[PDB]
Amino acid sequence: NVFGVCHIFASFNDTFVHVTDLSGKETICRVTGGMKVKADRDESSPYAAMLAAQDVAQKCKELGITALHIKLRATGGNRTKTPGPGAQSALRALARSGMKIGRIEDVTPIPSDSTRRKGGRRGRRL
Amino acid sequence: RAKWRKKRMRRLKRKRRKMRQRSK
Amino acid sequence: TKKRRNNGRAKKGRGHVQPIRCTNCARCVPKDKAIKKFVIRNIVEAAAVRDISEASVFDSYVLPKLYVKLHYCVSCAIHSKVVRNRSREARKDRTPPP
Amino acid sequence: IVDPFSKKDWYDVKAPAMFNIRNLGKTLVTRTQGTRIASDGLKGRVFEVSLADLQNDEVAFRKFKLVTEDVQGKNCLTNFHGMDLTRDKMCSMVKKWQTMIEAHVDVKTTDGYLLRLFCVGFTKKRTNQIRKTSYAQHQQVRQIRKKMMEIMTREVQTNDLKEVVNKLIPDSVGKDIEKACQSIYPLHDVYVRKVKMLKKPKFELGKLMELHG
Amino acid sequence: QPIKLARVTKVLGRTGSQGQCTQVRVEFMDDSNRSIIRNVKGPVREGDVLTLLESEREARR
RNA sequence: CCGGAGCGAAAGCGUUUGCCAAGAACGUUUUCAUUAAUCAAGAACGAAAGUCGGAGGUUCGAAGACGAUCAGAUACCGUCGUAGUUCCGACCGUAAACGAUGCCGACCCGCGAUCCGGCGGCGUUUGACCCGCCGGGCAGCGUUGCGGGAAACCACGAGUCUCUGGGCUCCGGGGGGAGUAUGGUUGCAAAGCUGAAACUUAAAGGAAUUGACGGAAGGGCACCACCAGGAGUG
RNA sequence: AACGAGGAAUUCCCAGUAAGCGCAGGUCAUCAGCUUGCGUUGAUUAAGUCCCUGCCCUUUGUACACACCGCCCGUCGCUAC
Ligand SMILES: [Zn+2]
Repeated sequence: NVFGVCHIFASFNDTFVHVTDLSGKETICRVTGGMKVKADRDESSPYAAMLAAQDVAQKCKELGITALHIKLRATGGNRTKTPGPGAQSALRALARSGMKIGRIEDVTPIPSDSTRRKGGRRGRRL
Repeated sequence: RAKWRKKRMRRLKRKRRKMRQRSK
Repeated sequence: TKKRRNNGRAKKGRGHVQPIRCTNCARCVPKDKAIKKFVIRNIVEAAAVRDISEASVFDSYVLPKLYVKLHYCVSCAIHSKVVRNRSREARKDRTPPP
Repeated sequence: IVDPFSKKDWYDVKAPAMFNIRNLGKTLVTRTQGTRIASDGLKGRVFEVSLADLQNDEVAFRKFKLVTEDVQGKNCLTNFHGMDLTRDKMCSMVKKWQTMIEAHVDVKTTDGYLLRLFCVGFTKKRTNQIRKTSYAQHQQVRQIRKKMMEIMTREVQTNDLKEVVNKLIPDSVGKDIEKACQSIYPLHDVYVRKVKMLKKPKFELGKLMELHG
Repeated sequence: QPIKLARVTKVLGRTGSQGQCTQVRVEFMDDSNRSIIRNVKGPVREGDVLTLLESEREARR
């Protein structure tokens, strides 16, 4: 089995699935939900991430990638740490599309102590 | 908001000082 | 009138605590007044853990969990349904809900 | 126009022979086009692999970064670059109602390998303990951090990079600190969490073949 | 992949937004394995037979 | 990790290590021997913003531009960004600087925890944990239906108040006018401290209760709701 | 003549019920494309849910109490002190 590393930037307003080699140096294939939907409002929807990892499996099989290490990633830093809605739809679409998954681990950029986050002391009053 | 009654009062006192300063 | 004996925070014997930021609104909330919520959930959902299990190249691999420490302000901890408005006598129950 | 993957050839990444397996996977890079040789990119890559992918009967939360340093015959050779625990297992060891004493040293081995090893230990609640909180005093915190910084340097200074790696794959350093701190306050999860390599010495291929031999 | 058949063994309760789905656990008949639960739509009682096209997922709610 | 835990007169204070001189509590058959308590006048300190003079300006972000929404947004939302936010010195002395509760002292309930020190007791473990006790410290619960209060609530008393007197300082006298005017005074300025009157007004306000309401939460109900469809309207 | 099972939407109903069919009464000198009844033929689907839209109860908040069709703030404009 040709092991790989799959970087899933599961955040809000967009969902990224980035498949690279074992070192993460060369990008084998990467797509976004906006590449499959007409309106950018449906980017964070799990249906867009469902179509994203689907065609990725073909590009992984065409080049020879069979297994993919899951590297789940949220926005991190000052912003939220919980991954977006595409964290599970893209992960399930990867295994269901005839691939292999192994050694799942999430890498979210959590800071020891960040700077002042966007929005004042009163917070985003939406 | 009682704080803006204090904001407008400090703004009115500051204008009364400029009127009283030009009468020196 | 004073609604809570502790004024809605855990400041006893102190004059000022370090304010932290919320999660869903990014509001400066004191450390003792923050609505702590230690979320520990699996990386893969229970509805999709079986698809990842059969696709695992190993025999028995326990899926890790998402250990997230969330902070909520009073205005958001209620909108997000983390905490509710309890009765006058029910507010004194400091026991965590089961 | 043309698919860039047509000029990409696969290289089998390897590892030091002190582990249980050398085959770590496959990498990819474009072939030599002009002056830019394909070796100009496969000599600086880093592979972050876990211990269960390196060892056969060890834990899976200890990840090891292996930087590439030489390519010999369509295969890419690697060497130690840095250890780091998983994000999830690190957030699980930290618990409430107990003191957390961290420590970090930056000392080099017998060779010019400057290593920065990070160790983290937590105190342990006694079995017959009725008190909820197990809090050691501030001076009791210092004594625990003293032994944590002293053993990280002593065990890494009397050996070269090859031997300390074999002492790094298990928790050999973490188990002795808990026994040392027990004389003052019992600890629970004494663990070396991260190893950072800041500066790299003038590498000799003679010592590389001695490890991989 | 070969098709597998199963008999309804127990009804759990109504699921779905409108309550049209009925969570019902099934059990294979030919080979005694994978006594997994499935989601059924319509009137379901004890003793029915569901021709499961797959045997991989639970699909709770 | 970090807690209704500690420390400090407060504001305030949590990465490592080092340096520097303080502090409570406890220990004491040490020492001094009433040297006190509270304190007009006077002074140190005092979050943040602001101000003057340098460095640095990541992020955030007054102002400001622009993007959206609306009948209209000079806002919330979004991009960007000055001052500012960061550090250095001199100012400013203002906060819901709140425990909205001065300091000292006596007396006046109980229990379980917690913090530091001391004391004596089966044990476990090479101080840790266990059972207590004495002294202060942050607090909590229970009873306040041994009291107090308009009540909410109060043993960090808000108890020992017509059965009124332990000591002392500050301060309030219906709501507005108004922390305004004026004078003095401080300040680079913004402003700080001190502080009126004319005039106007029969209420303002506190606590609690029942209704109503919420764009609050929870639960429940009906083919004038939907699901599943079936008729027909448009 | 338009109307080829009919736009976005929308009404009704789960048993002799919906619907189809026709009758009779009320209105009425003359009249039923209406309505109140009546019998006739006779199903589809469902023996459910807060999903949606309407609804009461409890908790909670209030400066509301001829009660959210509530109350109330400032600028501007008029007059008087
Ligand atoms: Zn907040």
